[PDB]
Amino acid sequence: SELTQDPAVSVALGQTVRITCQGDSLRSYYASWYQQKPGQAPVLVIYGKNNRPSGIPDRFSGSSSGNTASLTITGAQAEDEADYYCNSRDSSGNHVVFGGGTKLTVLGQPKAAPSVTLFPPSSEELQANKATLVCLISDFYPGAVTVAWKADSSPVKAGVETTTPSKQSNNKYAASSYLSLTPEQWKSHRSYSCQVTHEGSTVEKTVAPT
Amino acid sequence: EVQLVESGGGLVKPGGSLRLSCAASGFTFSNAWMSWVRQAPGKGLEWVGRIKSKTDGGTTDYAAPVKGRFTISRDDSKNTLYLQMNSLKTEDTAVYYCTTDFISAGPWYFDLWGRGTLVTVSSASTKGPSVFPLAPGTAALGCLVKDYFPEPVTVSWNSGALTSGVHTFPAVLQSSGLYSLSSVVTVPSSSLGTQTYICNVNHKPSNTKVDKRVEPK
Amino acid sequence: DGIQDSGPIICAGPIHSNKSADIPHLLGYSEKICQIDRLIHVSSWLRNHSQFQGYVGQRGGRSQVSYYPAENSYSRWSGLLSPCDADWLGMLVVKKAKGSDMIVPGPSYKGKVFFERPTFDGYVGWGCGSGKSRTESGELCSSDSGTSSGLLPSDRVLWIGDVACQPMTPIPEETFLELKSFSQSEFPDICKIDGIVFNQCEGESLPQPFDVAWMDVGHSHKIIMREHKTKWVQESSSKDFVCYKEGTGPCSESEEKTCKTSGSCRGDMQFCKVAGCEAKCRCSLVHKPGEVVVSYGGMRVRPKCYGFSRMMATLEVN
Ligand SMILES: *[C@@H]1O[C@H](CO)[C@@H](O[C@@H]2O[C@H](CO)[C@@H](O[C@H]3O[C@H](CO)[C@@H](O)[C@H](O)[C@@H]3O)[C@H](O)[C@H]2NC(C)=O)[C@H](O)[C@H]1NC(C)=O
Ligand SMILES: *[C@@H]1O[C@H](CO)[C@@H](O[C@@H]2O[C@H](CO)[C@@H](O)[C@H](O)[C@H]2NC(C)=O)[C@H](O)[C@H]1NC(C)=O
Repeated sequence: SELTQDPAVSVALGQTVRITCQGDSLRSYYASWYQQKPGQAPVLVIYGKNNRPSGIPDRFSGSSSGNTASLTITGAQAEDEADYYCNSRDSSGNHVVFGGGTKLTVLGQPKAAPSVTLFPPSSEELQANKATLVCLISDFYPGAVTVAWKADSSPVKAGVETTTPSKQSNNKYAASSYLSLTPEQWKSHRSYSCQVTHEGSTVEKTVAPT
Repeated sequence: EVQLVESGGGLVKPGGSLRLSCAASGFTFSNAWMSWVRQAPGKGLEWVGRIKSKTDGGTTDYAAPVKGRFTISRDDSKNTLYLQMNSLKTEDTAVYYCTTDFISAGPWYFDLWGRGTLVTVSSASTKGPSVFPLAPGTAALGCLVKDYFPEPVTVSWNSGALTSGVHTFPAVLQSSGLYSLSSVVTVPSSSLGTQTYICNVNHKPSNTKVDKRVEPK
Repeated sequence: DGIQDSGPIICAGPIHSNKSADIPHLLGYSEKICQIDRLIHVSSWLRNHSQFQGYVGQRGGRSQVSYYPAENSYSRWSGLLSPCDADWLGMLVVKKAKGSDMIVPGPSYKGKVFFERPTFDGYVGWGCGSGKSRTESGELCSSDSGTSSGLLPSDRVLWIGDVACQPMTPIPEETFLELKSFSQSEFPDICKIDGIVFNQCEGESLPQPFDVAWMDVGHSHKIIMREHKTKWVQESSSKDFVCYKEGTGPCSESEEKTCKTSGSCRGDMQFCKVAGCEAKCRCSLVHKPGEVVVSYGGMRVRPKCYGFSRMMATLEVN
């Protein structure tokens, strides 16, 4: 039988949030709780009646009541932004059931501007009759950027693919954009630039065939 | 030193077969219940099944969506858990984790996880990548790994000696359906030519291995 | 007092360092309650009866013990005593399991180092030696690498049932016999509970799990009940207060005797009202709904333990 969680919940930096899991198994049996950050394996944080694995600070705590189990996080930090799963056994004891997950957003994080890096078409790649502009964008928050590309100062709208921002180990974001050109248009212009706007402010960098 | 390592992940055709294994170390594997837990891209954790220790009957249990096509087994003599996957569907595309209860004893208290192995069920073909050098108070240099499928590509620097300043970015999924990623290591502009940096690219799905050297051009 | 408590009665969970440390005998009431908080009584039980080395309750203490069922009322008040607690205070004995003591289905036993349950005629505890823990069925102790430190978390301890134990008002034998008869009339098809004759039968089925309310009033076995009323009386006697020398821990026996008999110490509002007041030692109310008084079969008694828990029963065969 199933564990129901809310899909999403927010908390202000330093404040307390409580994530609840509901299911009939929880009347007899304890839940356990997992924190999963993107690109990482789940980490167990609470099990049984409020037991913490070693290395889990007591800011995470567990409770149960009736057919509900709850995970409570005091003094929320940016490092707590994660998906939180509850689990338990089913009625028979022959299976393990996970809740659907709750995405925890932590509000009030400090805004950071993006450090931008631009690489030109590698010379080995120019032996292969292809050219790709490699614009890396790192260390920004929040994780939402717009990218624009320039052939001298003209809007380059074909052959560009940007990633969705992803969270780094330092709880800031990273992204890339790639403009691909035939080595003609790389040399048909003296000036290329990748122009990155983050919260109304645009950082820019430029490379040249020189 | 207590750890679980999954392997066997890769690209498989729809309807195909694939065996995952999980290698355990640092503890008495025979005493452990071993579970598989998977996560399709962007979705929730889903328990696949488990095999109990012989002490508790060594029996198996499976989630309903994989019953009949998936079989779990263990070889205690080689410290290894297995997941035989048959009749694979595209929604079986997931990262697969093996896990156990090591210190938090109890059938569903998973405190020990492997890092997971990606299984891609798709009609597309594996493609190995083109690897290109990227040349420069501080200095920015790296490799750009172009046009591969599927994930992942592991990038190291100087066989793993150059461990700091390294920023391997997440890959872009091009409209072509192929992936590309760049890895950049910050070094001083300052031993530019005195020291060699070689980036080691590895694409296990295509058995590609490319060590490529950096210099200022 | 009456307010539900999420924490220890007096002492924060133990951070042991030496698995070979001695378990001192402490004479003071609050000293004993501090040990109860830290699960030092369950550790002592396991050393004596299972040749276990070290402790259970490392870092977590008594308020991180596991219960079956997980939905448990009396654990919400830290001051209500469990059977193991009452054992440490000398009010009852949690006995070592014999092979004939039936292990009830339902609890999740895998990995536990200790568990206990009330039985029809007492309280039984099951332990494991060093480096071992219970199998899924609870029947054996198998080798377990996770226990190597001998400083084990509270989750390795399982207490079965919703149970509160307290100083009782002893009753005459004739009162027990009348209670027993009313109990027999409410469960007339039951033959044996936990291997003890309850009703005379010729045929009987095999033992099956059996969830029941019960009270322990002394004498030869428990009184199981269906229709009964309970009421909680708040009491303020000396067992209702604990005494802490803040900085050091629980007050010593002689310091506690002085505060509770001579009115020369500090404490909360109720302790000053009943005992009198003036660093120093301070005494305050423990958290519980009070003492449980049970109405059953026309009588009213104050039992030693009351609760709802799982036993093994056999039914009559026609
Ligand atoms: C595990 O075994 C322990 C003994 O090996 C036992 O400790 C003993 O407990 C008794 C009863 O509480 C104490 O008895 C007497 O202690 C003082 C004398 O020093 C008297 O003033 C008291 O009235 C009491 O009669 C023993 O002192 C104590 N022995 C030691 C060495 O500490 C534990 O109680 C046993 N564990 C369990 C769970 O029963
Ligand atoms: C753990 O504690 C015990 C007892 O508190 C220590 O054993 C004592 O060791 C000293 C000298 O090392 C002896 O004088 C005592 O007679 C011993 N007592 C007992 C009961 O054995 C033990 O050394 C401690 N271990 C540590 C601190 O690592």
